[PDB]
Amino acid sequence: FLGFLGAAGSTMGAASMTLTVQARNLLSGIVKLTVWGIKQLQARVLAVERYLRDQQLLGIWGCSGKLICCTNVPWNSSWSNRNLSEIWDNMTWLQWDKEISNYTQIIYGLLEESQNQQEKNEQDLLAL
Amino acid sequence: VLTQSASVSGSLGQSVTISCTGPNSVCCSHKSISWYQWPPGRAPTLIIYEDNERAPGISPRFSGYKSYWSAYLTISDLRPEDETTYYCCSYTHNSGCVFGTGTKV
Amino acid sequence: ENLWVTVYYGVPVWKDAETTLFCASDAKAKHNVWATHACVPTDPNPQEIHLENVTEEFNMWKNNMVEQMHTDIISLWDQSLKPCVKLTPLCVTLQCTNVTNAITDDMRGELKNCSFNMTTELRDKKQKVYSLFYRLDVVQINNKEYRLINCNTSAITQACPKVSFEPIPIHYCAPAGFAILKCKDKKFNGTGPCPSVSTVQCTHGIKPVVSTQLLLNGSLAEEEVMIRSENITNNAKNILVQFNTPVQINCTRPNNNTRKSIRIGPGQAFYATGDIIGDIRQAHCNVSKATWNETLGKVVKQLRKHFGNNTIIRFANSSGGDLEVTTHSFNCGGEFFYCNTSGLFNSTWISNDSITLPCRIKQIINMWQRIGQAMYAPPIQGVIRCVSNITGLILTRDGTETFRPGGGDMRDNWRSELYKYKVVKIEPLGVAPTRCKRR
Amino acid sequence: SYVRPLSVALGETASISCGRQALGSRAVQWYQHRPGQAPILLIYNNQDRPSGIPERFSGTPDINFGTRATLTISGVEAGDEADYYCHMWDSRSGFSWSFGGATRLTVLGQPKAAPSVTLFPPSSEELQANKATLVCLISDFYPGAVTVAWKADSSPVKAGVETTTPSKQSNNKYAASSYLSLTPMQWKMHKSYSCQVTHEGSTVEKTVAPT
Amino acid sequence: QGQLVQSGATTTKPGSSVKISCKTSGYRFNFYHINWIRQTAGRGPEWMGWISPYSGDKNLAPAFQDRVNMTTDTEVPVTSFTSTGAAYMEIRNLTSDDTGTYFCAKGLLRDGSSTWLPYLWGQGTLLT
Amino acid sequence: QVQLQESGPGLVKPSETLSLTCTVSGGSISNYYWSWIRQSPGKGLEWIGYISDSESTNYNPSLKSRVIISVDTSKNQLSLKLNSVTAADSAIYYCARAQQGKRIYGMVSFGEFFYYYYMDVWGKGTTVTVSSASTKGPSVFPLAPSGTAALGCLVKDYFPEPVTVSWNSGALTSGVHTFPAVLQSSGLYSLSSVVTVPSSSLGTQTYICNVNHKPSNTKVDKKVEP
Ligand SMILES: *[C@@H]1O[C@H](CO)[C@@H](O[C@@H]2O[C@H](CO)[C@@H](O[C@@H]3O[C@H](CO[C@H]4O[C@H](CO[C@H]5O[C@H](CO)[C@@H](O)[C@H](O)[C@@H]5O[C@H]5O[C@H](CO)[C@@H](O)[C@H](O)[C@@H]5O)[C@@H](O)[C@H](O[C@H]5O[C@H](CO)[C@@H](O)[C@H](O)[C@@H]5O)[C@@H]4O)[C@@H](O)[C@H](O[C@H]4O[C@H](CO)[C@@H](O)[C@H](O)[C@@H]4O[C@H]4O[C@H](CO)[C@@H](O)[C@H](O)[C@@H]4O[C@H]4O[C@H](CO)[C@@H](O)[C@H](O)[C@@H]4O)[C@@H]3O)[C@H](O)[C@H]2NC(C)=O)[C@H](O)[C@H]1NC(C)=O
Ligand SMILES: *[C@@H]1O[C@H](CO)[C@@H](O[C@@H]2O[C@H](CO)[C@@H](O[C@@H]3O[C@H](CO[C@H]4O[C@H](CO)[C@@H](O)[C@H](O[C@H]5O[C@H](CO)[C@@H](O)[C@H](O)[C@@H]5O)[C@@H]4O)[C@@H](O)[C@H](O[C@H]4O[C@H](CO)[C@@H](O)[C@H](O)[C@@H]4O)[C@@H]3O)[C@H](O)[C@H]2NC(C)=O)[C@H](O)[C@H]1NC(C)=O
Ligand SMILES: *[C@@H]1O[C@H](CO)[C@@H](O[C@@H]2O[C@H](CO)[C@@H](O[C@@H]3O[C@H](CO)[C@@H](O)[C@H](O)[C@@H]3O)[C@H](O)[C@H]2NC(C)=O)[C@H](O)[C@H]1NC(C)=O
Ligand SMILES: *[C@@H]1O[C@H](CO)[C@@H](O[C@@H]2O[C@H](CO)[C@@H](O[C@@H]3O[C@H](CO)[C@@H](O)[C@H](O)[C@@H]3O)[C@H](O)[C@H]2NC(C)=O)[C@H](O)[C@H]1NC(C)=O
Ligand SMILES: *[C@@H]1O[C@H](CO)[C@@H](O[C@@H]2O[C@H](CO)[C@@H](O)[C@H](O)[C@H]2NC(C)=O)[C@H](O)[C@H]1NC(C)=O
Ligand SMILES: *[C@@H]1O[C@H](CO)[C@@H](O[C@@H]2O[C@H](CO)[C@@H](O)[C@H](O)[C@H]2NC(C)=O)[C@H](O)[C@H]1NC(C)=O
Ligand SMILES: *[C@@H]1O[C@H](CO)[C@@H](O[C@@H]2O[C@H](CO)[C@@H](O)[C@H](O)[C@H]2NC(C)=O)[C@H](O)[C@H]1NC(C)=O
Ligand SMILES: *[C@@H]1O[C@H](CO)[C@@H](O[C@@H]2O[C@H](CO)[C@@H](O)[C@H](O)[C@H]2NC(C)=O)[C@H](O)[C@H]1NC(C)=O
Ligand SMILES: O=C(c1ccsc1)N1CCN(C(=O)C2(c3cccc(Cl)c3)CC2)CC1
Ligand SMILES: *[C@@H]1O[C@H](CO)[C@@H](O)[C@H](O)[C@H]1NC(C)=O
Ligand SMILES: *[C@@H]1O[C@H](CO)[C@@H](O)[C@H](O)[C@H]1NC(C)=O
Ligand SMILES: *[C@@H]1O[C@H](CO)[C@@H](O)[C@H](O)[C@H]1NC(C)=O
Ligand SMILES: *[C@@H]1O[C@H](CO)[C@@H](O)[C@H](O)[C@H]1NC(C)=O
Ligand SMILES: *[C@@H]1O[C@H](CO)[C@@H](O)[C@H](O)[C@H]1NC(C)=O
Ligand SMILES: *[C@@H]1O[C@H](CO)[C@@H](O)[C@H](O)[C@H]1NC(C)=O
Ligand SMILES: *[C@@H]1O[C@H](CO)[C@@H](O)[C@H](O)[C@H]1NC(C)=O
Ligand SMILES: *[C@@H]1O[C@H](CO)[C@@H](O)[C@H](O)[C@H]1NC(C)=O
Ligand SMILES: *[C@@H]1O[C@H](CO)[C@@H](O)[C@H](O)[C@H]1NC(C)=O
Ligand SMILES: *[C@@H]1O[C@H](CO)[C@@H](O)[C@H](O)[C@H]1NC(C)=O
Ligand SMILES: *[C@@H]1O[C@H](CO)[C@@H](O)[C@H](O)[C@H]1NC(C)=O
Repeated sequence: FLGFLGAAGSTMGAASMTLTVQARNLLSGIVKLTVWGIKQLQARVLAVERYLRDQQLLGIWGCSGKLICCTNVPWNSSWSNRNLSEIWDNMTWLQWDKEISNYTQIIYGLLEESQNQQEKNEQDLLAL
Repeated sequence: VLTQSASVSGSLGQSVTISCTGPNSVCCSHKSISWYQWPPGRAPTLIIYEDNERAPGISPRFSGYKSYWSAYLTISDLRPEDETTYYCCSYTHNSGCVFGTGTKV
Repeated sequence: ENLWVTVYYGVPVWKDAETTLFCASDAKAKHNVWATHACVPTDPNPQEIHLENVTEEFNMWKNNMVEQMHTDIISLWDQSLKPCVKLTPLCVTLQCTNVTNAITDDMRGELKNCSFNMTTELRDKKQKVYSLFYRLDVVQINNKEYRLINCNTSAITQACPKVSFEPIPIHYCAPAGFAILKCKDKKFNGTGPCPSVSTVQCTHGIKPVVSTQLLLNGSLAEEEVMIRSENITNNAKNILVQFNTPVQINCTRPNNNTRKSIRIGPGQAFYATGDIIGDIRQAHCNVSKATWNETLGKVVKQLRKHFGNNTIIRFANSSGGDLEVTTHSFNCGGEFFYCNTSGLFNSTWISNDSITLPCRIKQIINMWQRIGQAMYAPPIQGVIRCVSNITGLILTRDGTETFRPGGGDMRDNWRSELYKYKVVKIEPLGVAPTRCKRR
Repeated sequence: SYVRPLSVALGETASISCGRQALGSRAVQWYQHRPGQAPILLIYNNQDRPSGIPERFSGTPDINFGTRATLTISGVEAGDEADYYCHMWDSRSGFSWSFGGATRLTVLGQPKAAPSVTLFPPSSEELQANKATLVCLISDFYPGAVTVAWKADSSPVKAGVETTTPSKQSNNKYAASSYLSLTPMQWKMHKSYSCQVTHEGSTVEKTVAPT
Repeated sequence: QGQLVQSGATTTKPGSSVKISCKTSGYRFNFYHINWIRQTAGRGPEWMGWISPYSGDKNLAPAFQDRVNMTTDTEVPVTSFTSTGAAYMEIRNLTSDDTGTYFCAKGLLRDGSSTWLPYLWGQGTLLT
Repeated sequence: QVQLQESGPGLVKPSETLSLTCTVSGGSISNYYWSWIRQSPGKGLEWIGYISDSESTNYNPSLKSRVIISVDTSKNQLSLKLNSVTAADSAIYYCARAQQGKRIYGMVSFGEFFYYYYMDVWGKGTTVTVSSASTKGPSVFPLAPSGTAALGCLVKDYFPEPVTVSWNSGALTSGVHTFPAVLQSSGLYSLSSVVTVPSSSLGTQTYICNVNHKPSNTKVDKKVEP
């Protein structure tokens, strides 16, 4: 137990085992028209705003309320040719995001439709 | 104590198979085998680690296999630069690399 | 070898950003200008998490917490002055004389006794009252006629005499989904990759102390004394010296002043300086000549690391400018001192008892940003004596090199405390390949 | 300048307050002055007193502003009757040229003393000069106030008298004189001349006649 | 990337004790072990030992147990993921049978079953 | 160790320079400060001026216009000159040793101090009278006597005060009582001094008066006997 962001320098495989320690600090903390009130309130709205933006994607991919979901889109190696032991036992999430940064918007696309069509297939299957 | 092939060779297009074996102190099932391409007196190169996993960038022609008594290193479709000496490693997580004798191809 | 995208929520990855930081203050209850009563309470366990194996790059000169804090301090002051009494009827013609004389030739005019006609609580009646004014708040007309310094430039507003200017610790915090990154490297230049990093919810207790030349009651270096600037080779970029040993400074205004409530109008009272009980002495500050010599000696050694062991540097006094720039200006116990620092930087250092500083007092202090708004500080009764640490300096090279102090930009004060901190946003969504597939 | 009276009983403790308060830190001097005599410095710094001055003379030190400069005469005696001056110096006021008002200490409870009247007839050389003067000499009385009346035989005479106001002797008692001037004929033509000195309630008389 | 330059190829006679340097670049020096391996002419290549440029933990072959001294000094941060380090190594009871070319090599990964495995090698240094 | 003696004319006419001297005995003159003080009837003690040890002058603004204080360090003689004398200027003029005191309330560097002066040793004083009236010597007559007995002398008609009287050229000092003078309507004082004596000593211990009135430079003496 290293704490919030404690494994930020640890390997992707290691940090992936302490995901709740970052998940619970995503909308809690300590956050009249005075300058401190105008300040403290928009800090309250900004936290809930960004939290629901991430949860919306997590829902539109079919991963609502789970910290690790497997998907159906395959890994286009042009995103990252690196190997599994080269990733999870070598790189940290910070440098990984720096490498895969451009393709995230693309990956977020096929994740969106892979669920929207899977929702359509389970509805055909349940029609029997 | 970890003996490999005396020597072998082929021709451009075919394959070769270097062996690697020893007693129950150096090999095998309880230890991981790694293979190194090593030109004499110069910078070596990792080609295979823990018995078949190849280092990044290694061409898919190189292949590793490990029987219960001896590890193998297949080098299919040979090409000129493969004229080299090859050594095998024997190692666990918390120890060192027990290198092999040698094999020139 | 079938690799699939695997979504991860809660991945330790952040990116630099800008967000609105809110204040936290400890429990202590009257009300200070910093409205610290309106801040959330701080946790008595300021949880700090050490980020093992992490190295982040900092840049205190592109930091935003400073630029954000600077506007907060300004807004807090405009908020505090808003409901207090306007002194526009005080912009009259003043018939002034010197107060009791019989001593040093040209310090009799340093403070004047001034009579003037003033509004009363009834519209058709006037009242001739008198008040003691410092020399630095009035100008002549040319006869013994005088006039407040601000009447031609700005409007005037007196501070509600209940709000205290004594600065108290502020804790700047980041909202949820964000985080503050502390750099814990004891030889940190202020810029570049910091090897020892930790994350905190809020910064430490930062006193919003506004001083000049000398940095008072600030944080101390843990080792050495650090010198910081954007471009030290550029002579137009101030140097922020930070001591590791505090050099105490004792300031006092000895004259036992008296407050005289004057009814300017209905519900509007003007607090004038009534009389001086006892002797009329001089306001001044002491700093131990020995320690100020020593700690000015560790400044020059770290100064040479950028200018040469054989090069000889020297300290001079402020080359001019506005009053708040050419003097160690600060607020002590309520009144605004302006202490001539010539007796502190007057030394040339070569390859290899206490001093006293005459201070003057203003009560018409104006804004360093826009000219057009100015405050009257109501006179504090009794004898003033505050004792403070000098924890840093603000020097300036000229281009043998000479260093003179200065700096009338408030946000240099905040950089001396916010250099360790950095605000980043968390992005808990991460995608990566795995051999697991849905269904 | 104008004079402030103060009357303390003998043996008690006089407290002489300074007539002019100090605006800042002060350096006050106390002088003792009996008219027709050199003033003597009692206390120079607010509390320091020169040698030859007893401990019964004390002045308040300037330790904190607010204290009032007061000279304290403990165990008053008849020799303490004098004008007392407060030479007040301070930080805020300028040059203290004036010694200030005078507080005239009169010590009460002194014992009543009767006069010692002595009359003299005109001298021969005086009568030779066609001028005759009788001299009545009163001394050693307290309180210092006497009435003098001259009597030619039984009838009173008041033309020609010249009487001195009382004046303190070194014995702390008072003495006075009076001179009846007259022509040498009205000295011989009369039977006798008498000097009647009434002090407090009683009258006393000494007489003389040309013989 | 990553590159490990070594010292010069100078020679000395038996009984002495020599030090060889290894200067790393292009990678976090603290994240991977540093390994030293010798290619003697009259023997097979022999692994000498590795140390942790982070935990300071060392481990040598028993044929070098009381005769070798392997150290490292702290890294200099260059960027968030690039450092510059140095790795030093000496031999005590040294003769001329220890002649050969000497290499320094950093570890493979920073977790797993092949953490310290010599992956990225140096230029080599000719000896006595 | 240090005493002080005034010296004056006793009379000066209206509109004329009044000159006085003061001779120190026992100490140096150019080492101390010296002040002049005068006491007129009714008016309190009046500080006239003072001179420094380095002989700097400073006069009371009450009479700064018409006063010049000097000093002659060849001996220990200090002088005073007062021009344009009028009737109100008649007083008993004292001179005294002023000692400089330095009262320090704040910081000496800022000059937060002041100087106070105090006269610690004084002279005996000298009487001067302002009157256009002329001087005149007395006319001492004997007052012959007749358990004890008393005898005296009648110093008649002199102007102005003072008159010094001693018995037996200074030998007889006990029982002497010199009475304050009498300003007669004619405008000139008259004094009498007597001495109480044992009755038996009348024969024949000669008792000799000694009258001095220096304003007229008339020294007289006379005897008494039944
Ligand atoms: C920042 O830095 C600043 C600078 O460093 C600093 O400023 C300092 O501030 C303080 C306070 O604010 C100042 O302190 C004051 O000091 C005054 C001077 O004191 C010195 O001098 C006196 C007198 O010296 C004469 O007499 C002595 C003998 O006694 C001789 O030896 C001297 O040579 C000299 O005499 C010769 O010289 C004269 C001038 O040339 C001639 O006129 C004379 O004829 C001779 O030729 C000394 O007595 C003092 O000694 C005492 O202190 C030393 C250490 O210094 C000690 O060992 C010991 O305790 C000694 O007693 C000293 O050397 C003081 O006058 C002043 O205190 C008086 O004033 C205040 C305010 O008015 C009063 O409240 C206070 O109570 C004092 O009053 C007493 O004394 C006066 C004068 O006699 C009396 O009138 C009065 O009634 C009272 O008397 C009572 O107490 C006496 C004892 O105190 C006692 O004797 C009496 O019997 C009676 O009971 C005050 O202390 C200081 O000067 C500033 N610094 C400088 C450089 O100026 C600031 O604080 C710093 N900090 C900040 C800003 O936070
Ligand atoms: C920060 O960054 C550093 C640098 O990357 C990280 O340090 C590395 O961590 C990884 C995993 O945490 C380490 O890999 C492991 O290596 C050990 C080998 O060490 C063992 O053998 C030593 C020699 O015999 C022995 O001394 C050790 O025993 C104790 O002594 C040391 C003394 O310092 C002490 O520090 C140790 O902690 C031990 O208590 C030790 O036993 C190897 O055993 C591991 O293999 C096991 O685990 C893996 C999975 O982790 C598993 O797959 C295997 O099958 C086996 O079960 C593992 O390979 C690496 O050695 C560290 N050092 C480097 C890379 O230089 C650090 O973790 C980072 N921390 C954070 C918070 O980010
Ligand atoms: C500032 O200037 C004002 C003048 O406008 C001063 O006020 C005046 O001060 C004098 C001197 O104290 C006062 O006279 C005094 O009056 C009291 C009470 O009657 C009397 O006891 C004193 O003897 C003296 O005569 C005067 O009344 C006063 N007038 C007003 C309108 O205040 C003031 O003192 C000056 N203050 C300072 C700090 O310089
Ligand atoms: C640097 O910090 C110190 C301490 O935190 C500050 O000293 C503080 O100064 C104020 C005002 O001078 C003091 O308030 C006063 O306290 C006295 C106590 O007797 C009281 O009488 C006054 O009415 C007033 O309340 C405060 O106590 C004091 N703090 C301490 C611990 O001494 C100093 O002012 C700071 N420096 C600057 C430049 O702000
Ligand atoms: C001036 O600096 C000193 C030294 O840093 C301060 O004294 C320390 O204060 C802290 C906070 O109260 C304590 O934790 C330390 O134990 C103190 N050490 C010593 C030796 O005193 C002092 O408080 C500072 N003063 C001001 C006004 O900032
Ligand atoms: C400043 O002056 C005020 C008055 O002008 C002083 O107040 C007095 O303080 C004493 C304390 O012992 C009280 O007993 C008095 O009643 C107070 N009087 C008034 C009118 O307030 C105060 O003490 C002075 N302060 C200093 C440091 O000298
Ligand atoms: C500033 O003032 C403080 C207190 O007024 C001084 O600190 C005191 O120093 C003495 C040394 O003699 C100690 O005994 C006290 O305990 C200290 N007081 C406190 C509250 O710590 C200090 O020396 C002064 N410094 C200067 C430069 O004037
Ligand atoms: C390995 O060699 C290094 C040489 O750099 C030794 O480090 C120094 O050893 C001396 C001798 O005891 C110490 O005095 C120094 O403090 C050590 N450090 C440095 C930076 O010089 C090291 O001791 C040797 N290995 C062992 C196990 O001793
Ligand atoms: O305390 C000091 C100080 C200390 C030593 S000299 C001055 N301040 C710094 C200078 N200053 C300002 O510029 C402000 C301001 C805000 C609102 C109205 C006005 Cl008039 C002025 C912005 C704060 C005044 C307050
Ligand atoms: C990978 O992506 C590229 C473009 O992003 C696309 O053209 C290509 O067909 C993809 N390959 C596979 C195997 O999906
Ligand atoms: C580990 O990640 C770094 C980051 O780019 C990379 O340089 C290195 O080659 C990786 N390790 C392996 C064994 O590929
Ligand atoms: C105050 O005093 C100084 C110096 O004595 C003088 O120059 C100035 O004119 C004075 N001012 C007034 C208003 O009296
Ligand atoms: C107040 O007004 C009057 C006009 O009646 C003027 O004479 C006086 O000077 C004014 N007061 C002051 C202090 O100027
Ligand atoms: C106001 O008057 C002062 C008096 O010197 C002058 O310096 C200043 O420039 C004036 N302000 C403006 C805006 O003119
Ligand atoms: C600050 O220190 C860093 C640390 O390496 C250095 O790279 C940089 O050049 C320094 N900048 C200045 C202005 O001193
Ligand atoms: C610093 O200033 C010098 C000249 O003052 C300039 O040449 C140099 O480019 C500046 N540094 C940077 C980083 O711009
Ligand atoms: C200056 O002196 C220091 C001593 O600490 C030394 O380390 C540095 O190398 C010297 N530099 C020069 C240029 O002399
Ligand atoms: C700086 O020092 C010089 C030399 O004494 C002086 O003339 C000047 O007034 C000083 N300036 C300031 C702002 O102290
Ligand atoms: C600062 O002090 C020096 C000497 O202490 C003086 O010459 C200079 O004039 C002062 N500066 C100002 C602006 O008064
Ligand atoms: C400045 O230094 C010179 C030389 O030491 C000295 O004479 C002067 O008094 C000093 N000025 C101040 C204000 O310390």
